[PDB]
Amino acid sequence: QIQTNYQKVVYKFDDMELDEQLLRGVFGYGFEEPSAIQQRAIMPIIEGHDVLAQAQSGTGKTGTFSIAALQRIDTSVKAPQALMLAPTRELALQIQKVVMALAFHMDIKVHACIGGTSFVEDAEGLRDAQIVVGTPGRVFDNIQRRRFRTDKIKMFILDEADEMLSSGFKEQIYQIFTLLPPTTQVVLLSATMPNDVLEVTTKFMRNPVRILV
Repeated sequence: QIQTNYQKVVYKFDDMELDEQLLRGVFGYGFEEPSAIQQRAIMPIIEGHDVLAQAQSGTGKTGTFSIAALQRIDTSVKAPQALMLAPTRELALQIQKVVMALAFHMDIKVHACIGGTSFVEDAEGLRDAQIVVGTPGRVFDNIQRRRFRTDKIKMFILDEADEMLSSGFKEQIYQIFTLLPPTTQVVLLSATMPNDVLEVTTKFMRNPVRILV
């Protein structure tokens, strides 16, 4: 069914060497055993590889990168380390809901960079929030406004990449790449793999792990 260039599969969260607090979040949220994409996509992300994974919206996909990002987060460092992008505010808010639930036993702040936030709450949340989830436009407007510190960023997650691009966010996304440290891990999830998505993959990914179909 699935196709990957990564040859290690993990069928139980207990074998992923997750952080104790994180593991409690995973079971506490209702996760029992990893889904098919999770058994294949979680460890490569946790490990630093750029990742291209074809997956439809849902508890499996979102869990994949939310679980993986929380594991890479250094709880002490109170600054953005992971940046998640989603097609819309609602999708962004949903990701926040999930990540915060998986992080219920960890000291981690998740700020949503979307529309409706005054310049105040925006700057206060973006400063010490180790995980920032939002939409291309709001996120870029903040950087172009110099209200988003990216020097501590480690990973860049593009959720539902095909929908983001089909919405005319290529420019924001591309410009966002430039404002991130060269060393940042890149993760892209998309239900479909159209030209535009492949383009971004070859453009910003370094011999990435590929989980197709």
